[PDB]
Amino acid sequence: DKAMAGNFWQSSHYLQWILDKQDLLKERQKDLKFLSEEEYWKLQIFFTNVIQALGEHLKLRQQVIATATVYFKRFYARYSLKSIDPVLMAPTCVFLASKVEEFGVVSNTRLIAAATSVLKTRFSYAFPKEFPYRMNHILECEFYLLELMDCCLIVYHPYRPLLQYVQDMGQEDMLLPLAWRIVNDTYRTDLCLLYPPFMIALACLHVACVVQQKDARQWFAELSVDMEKILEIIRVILKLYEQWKNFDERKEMATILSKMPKPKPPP
Amino acid sequence: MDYDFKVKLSSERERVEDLFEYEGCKVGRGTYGHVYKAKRKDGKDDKDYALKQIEGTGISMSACREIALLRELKHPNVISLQKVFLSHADRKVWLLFDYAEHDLWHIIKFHRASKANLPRGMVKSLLYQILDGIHYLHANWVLHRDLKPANILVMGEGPERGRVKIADMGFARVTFWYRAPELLLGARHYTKAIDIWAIGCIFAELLTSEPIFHCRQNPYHHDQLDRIFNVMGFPADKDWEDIKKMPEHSTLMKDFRRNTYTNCSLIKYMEKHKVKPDSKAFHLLQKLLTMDPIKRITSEQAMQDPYFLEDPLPTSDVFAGCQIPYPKREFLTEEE
Ligand SMILES: Cc1n[nH]c2ncc(C(=O)N3CCC[C@H]3c3ccc(Cl)cc3)cc12
Repeated sequence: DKAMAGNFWQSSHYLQWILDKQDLLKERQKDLKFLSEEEYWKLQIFFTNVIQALGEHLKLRQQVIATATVYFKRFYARYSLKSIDPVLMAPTCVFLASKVEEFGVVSNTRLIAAATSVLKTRFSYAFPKEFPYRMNHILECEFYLLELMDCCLIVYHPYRPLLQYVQDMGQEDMLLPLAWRIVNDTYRTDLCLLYPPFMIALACLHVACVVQQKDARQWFAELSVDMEKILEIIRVILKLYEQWKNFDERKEMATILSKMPKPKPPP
Repeated sequence: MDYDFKVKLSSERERVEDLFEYEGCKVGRGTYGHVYKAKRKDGKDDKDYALKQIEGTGISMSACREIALLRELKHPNVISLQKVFLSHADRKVWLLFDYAEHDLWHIIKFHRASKANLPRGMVKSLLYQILDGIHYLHANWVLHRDLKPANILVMGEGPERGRVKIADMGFARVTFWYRAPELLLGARHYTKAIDIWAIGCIFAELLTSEPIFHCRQNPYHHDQLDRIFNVMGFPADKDWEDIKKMPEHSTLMKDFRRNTYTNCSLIKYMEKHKVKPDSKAFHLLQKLLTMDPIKRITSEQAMQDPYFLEDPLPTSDVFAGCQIPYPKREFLTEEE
């Protein structure tokens, strides 16, 4: 149930999938011909919400949804938006994540019905037409996803270290709900590709203390961690909430999706 | 799907049939799928490789777990996944491991078959490496969940001669000889204690060449429990106080009386198979085969047992330089 807990520093997550910011930005340039930097971030927020919605429908735990979100991000961290349709990749990532996390194999009917239903009931503003894909497309895409990630399937998330930290504060009731919620929001950014999850947890916990006006400076001082890296993460979280304010997903996304680079068809 | 992306990947993708010769080289068939003894076609080395074609098409639950865990895990006594092939034509997954000529099932069978007509140092060395491998997995919160002689590999001739490799990380969640009594009484979760009972059963079998809880082939299994009590005795109320909380306890009370097993103990069983009850081996065995799972020894505690400080010490090559008498794996020419 707790498989590979405590092994992060020897993990494929740390060793292969903590990426360099400038390398990540360099591979992104092929898509930045078609979209702006602003439009690309908005597009990644959108698909984070799509994966969230899909997982809620299928009644999956947050860790499964989190793992599927990371799978998605890793794919488009390496490849273009034109390579595979993110409308197809999103349910495929959820499908693979539920197997890896031992929730189960989602049935052919349930997965396609979930994808069809969620995009109709919750994302009709972005998608005029119905979910076009069938289960053969999901299984094909699962092979590509698995190959590109180099079979790195175990993913670490900030939730477990966060729970440990608040219990160690003795402030579980007061701080956990907001800190947990701020962790959910960090998946709107590239933070999971750039920082160890325990550092993301501490930054989310710090922002929750500042919001709720809780003095915890002595507790944070006693930690053995590079505080400049934590402050870097905090700045991205604050920047995320300013973009949130200035972003209307519902009004903008149809036009942003139309601007995505299209796949080259066969001869 | 982008065409240039697709053909670029199709060009670069290594295919199992191009890289490895394995036609007619099948060594095993089971619920795991198909295992072959394979060699490199582009002969950079002359090493033996194990190639496993997994059961079914696509990525099964069992396959996901093995791939996910073995991608992360690294320890001398756990088998190493070298490579994964995804065959796009037929949607078949292949896993590449280093090749182990032997395993405990075949080693045990060899000695049991001789009884019509195991060295004690090898028995100790095997047990120590099993515990070491399982301790590493337990330290990473990985349960094997179906430990048995058939999935405890031992390397043959080569640089890893006589090294134990725990295999088959695919148990995602028939005979029950290695299954702890709590599972047989309806335990809902797998645990570390369940892996340790299995190691207890395996250790008894290494000492006697005989499956200790051998039985004729709904978690409640009457005949398997009956065999366990014939060997161990029926547990006292104080031996296992939480037995009352087991879902099948009323069924156990219905079908069994303590008086049936009054003369039964592990001492008397092991005495029949010429294992001394005063031996450090026996006392370690008894701690592994404790009926109450909360009273069962852990893997780390077992590794610190004075049995392993006693002469002879466990060796890294379980055969200890001596000639390997166990035959090599035969190829399977069966159709199916
Ligand atoms: C053989 C061999 N060498 N190296 C290996 N690594 C892994 C595996 C394996 O997947 N499994 C799964 C079940 C128990 C084990 C196994 C052992 C013997 C045979 Cl006949 C077939 C399969 C086999 C080998």
